[PDB]
Amino acid sequence: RWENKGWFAGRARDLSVTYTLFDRDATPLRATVQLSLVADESFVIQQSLKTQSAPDR
Amino acid sequence: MSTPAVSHRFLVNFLFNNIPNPFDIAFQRISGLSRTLEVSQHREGGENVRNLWLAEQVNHGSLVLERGVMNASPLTLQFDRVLRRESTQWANVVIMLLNELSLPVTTWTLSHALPVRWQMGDLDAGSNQVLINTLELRYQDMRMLGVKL
Repeated sequence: RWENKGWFAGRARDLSVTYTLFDRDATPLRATVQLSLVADESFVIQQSLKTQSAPDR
Repeated sequence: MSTPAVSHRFLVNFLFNNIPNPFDIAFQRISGLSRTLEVSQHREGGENVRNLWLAEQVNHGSLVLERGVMNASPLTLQFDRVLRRESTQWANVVIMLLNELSLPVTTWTLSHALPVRWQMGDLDAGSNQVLINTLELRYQDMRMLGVKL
């Protein structure tokens, strides 16, 4: 369970692939990816979590 | 086939520039001269099965000598000057094995050898041994000669 939900929304701040092995014709066949994302949730989910705390009654 | 060379007869000649006469000194335990070429391994992208060794720089070893504490020779008086920093003279050393008759079968011929270390043996009350001192030189180049290379 991510931050308080079952999913982690957001967009990709960063990405870096670093291929380390190859073949004779160099099909790569080893990757080592280094992702990095941000929070950025949708506006319908953020409004729904607000009405669940103090809905003005 | 001709007989291999044994390792218990050897002469050593020194030639300093302080000292006008070339002198010849008997040792017990000349250590042994190494000579490494210092390759380095490179890894190519698409090649996984062969190796690649690239030649760089020839490294020479060190001349470690051992003899007993005997009367003051022109070489122990010369290490005393260099290790007191009164001179920084270095010598051309010629080391050679001898066969059954007298003949030099191999010669090693070091250049610009510098005295760098003196090491005294142990003084022990029950010991039954000769006091051996250990001498050590760093040279610049090395050039082996002779018929038994």
